Amino acid sequence: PRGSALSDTERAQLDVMKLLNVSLHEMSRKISRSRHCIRVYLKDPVSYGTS
DNA sequence: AGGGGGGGTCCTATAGAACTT
DNA sequence: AGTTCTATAGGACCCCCCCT
Repeated sequence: PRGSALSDTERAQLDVMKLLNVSLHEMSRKISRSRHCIRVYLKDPVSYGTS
């Protein structure tokens, strides 16, 4: 895609951050990733990588 | 028309795998 | 090293707030 897929770490952060109720926008800033990936992934982290 | 904050959409090249030399 | 492939990351464009 336009960028690399999410690393286990990145996705790991994302999981915690969500737990912390961080905002999408802050999340991106935090790990320098588009809201887009972040969004999609959190909507279903499992399904990520299933293609 | 900016900076900051929150949230969408959705086009579109390309990551990265599978393959072929 | 090149090919060929397509689901997907980027980020464009949108909505709404308030302000050194």
